[PDB]
Amino acid sequence: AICHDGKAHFPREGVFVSNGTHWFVTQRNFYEPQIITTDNTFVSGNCDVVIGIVNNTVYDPLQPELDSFKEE
Amino acid sequence: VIGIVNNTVYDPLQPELDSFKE
Amino acid sequence: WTFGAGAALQIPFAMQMAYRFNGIGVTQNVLYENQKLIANQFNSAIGK
Ligand SMILES: *[C@@H]1O[C@H](CO[C@@H]2O[C@@H](C)[C@@H](O)[C@@H](O)[C@@H]2O)[C@@H](O[C@@H]2O[C@H](CO)[C@@H](O[C@@H]3O[C@H](CO[C@H]4O[C@H](CO)[C@@H](O)[C@H](O)[C@@H]4O)[C@@H](O)[C@H](O[C@H]4O[C@H](CO)[C@@H](O)[C@H](O)[C@@H]4O)[C@@H]3O)[C@H](O)[C@H]2NC(C)=O)[C@H](O)[C@H]1NC(C)=O
Ligand SMILES: *[C@@H]1O[C@H](CO[C@@H]2O[C@@H](C)[C@@H](O)[C@@H](O)[C@@H]2O)[C@@H](O[C@@H]2O[C@H](CO)[C@@H](O[C@@H]3O[C@H](CO)[C@@H](O)[C@H](O[C@H]4O[C@H](CO)[C@@H](O)[C@H](O)[C@@H]4O)[C@@H]3O)[C@H](O)[C@H]2NC(C)=O)[C@H](O)[C@H]1NC(C)=O
Ligand SMILES: *[C@@H]1O[C@H](CO)[C@@H](O[C@@H]2O[C@H](CO)[C@@H](O[C@@H]3O[C@H](CO)[C@@H](O)[C@H](O)[C@@H]3O)[C@H](O)[C@H]2NC(C)=O)[C@H](O)[C@H]1NC(C)=O
Ligand SMILES: *[C@@H]1O[C@H](CO)[C@@H](O[C@@H]2O[C@H](CO)[C@@H](O)[C@H](O)[C@H]2NC(C)=O)[C@H](O)[C@H]1NC(C)=O
Repeated sequence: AICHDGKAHFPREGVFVSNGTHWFVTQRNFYEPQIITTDNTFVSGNCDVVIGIVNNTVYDPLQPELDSFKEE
Repeated sequence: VIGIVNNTVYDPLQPELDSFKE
Repeated sequence: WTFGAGAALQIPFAMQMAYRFNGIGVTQNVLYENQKLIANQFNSAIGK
């Protein structure tokens, strides 16, 4: 899983992988990395239960749209 | 891709905020 | 199950069980939250 803001994130379909420096979510049967966003993952519980969870920021696709909405 | 075709893809979020603009 | 379809691809057993749970139609968060209970139940069943 992934720890983002005290909330555990799990891949909707796929698996979390890391090349050594950054994290991605990719389909299990073919390596094509994708940025970990709220669309790739679903939230469940908090960070204190899962064994082996790792912190990493989870990108929010709606955040840039909100920023532009605020700007103009 | 082979056979891809040109078509507009409606974005539901855009009108929701665009109407708020006015 | 990867070794039965081709080259054996390693994967942590917890993640494999999560895949299996997804297979039977149960969200993987269930396993990732109850891992201790599932492991204890499996060990007890093997002992039985
Ligand atoms: C979807 O439409 C495509 C035609 O229109 C393009 O796609 C739509 C959706 C819009 O985004 C539009 O802005 C696009 O242009 C169609 O394939 C397309 O094939 C045409 C060529 O017939 C490509 O147009 C490119 O135009 C630029 C600039 O235009 C001037 O120069 C060209 C030079 O050929 C002249 O022919 C024009 O009359 C203008 O004077 C060119 O620089 C470019 O030349 C080369 O690069 C393209 C790159 O694709 C090649 O296809 C060309 O053959 C040349 O080698 C083009 O002429 C257009 O880029 C291209 N778009 C795509 C996505 O391939 C496509 O079949 C439609 N359906 C799909 C993609 O499923
Ligand atoms: C593990 O993966 C991360 C994330 O990036 C991923 O790998 C890249 C190689 C590429 O395929 C990405 O599409 C993919 O998501 C790597 O760290 C990030 O990516 C690169 C380094 O790989 C760095 O940031 C920038 O990433 C841009 C997109 O790849 C890249 O274009 C940038 O290159 C710079 O220079 C070129 C040439 O002059 C220029 O065109 C660019 O515009 C840019 O200035 C730059 O590398 C950071 O490391 C991370 N950036 C992010 C997430 O935005 C990571 O490198 C990789 N692990 C290892 C060991 O490499
Ligand atoms: C991922 O991030 C969380 C939160 O940052 C990590 O929890 C860690 O635990 C505490 C609680 O916030 C953070 O401070 C700690 O406080 C205790 C008690 O005062 C103190 O004894 C510790 O020395 C520490 O100061 C801690 O910063 C926080 N971050 C860590 C440990 O990196 C969680 O552990 C992180 N998990 C991973 C895999 O990175
Ligand atoms: C699908 O088939 C059409 C033709 O039926 C292809 O378009 C071309 O159309 C001309 C008609 O004069 C034919 O002579 C060509 O043979 C056709 N090209 C090919 C490769 O068949 C078209 O390429 C195909 N396009 C798809 C599936 O998107």
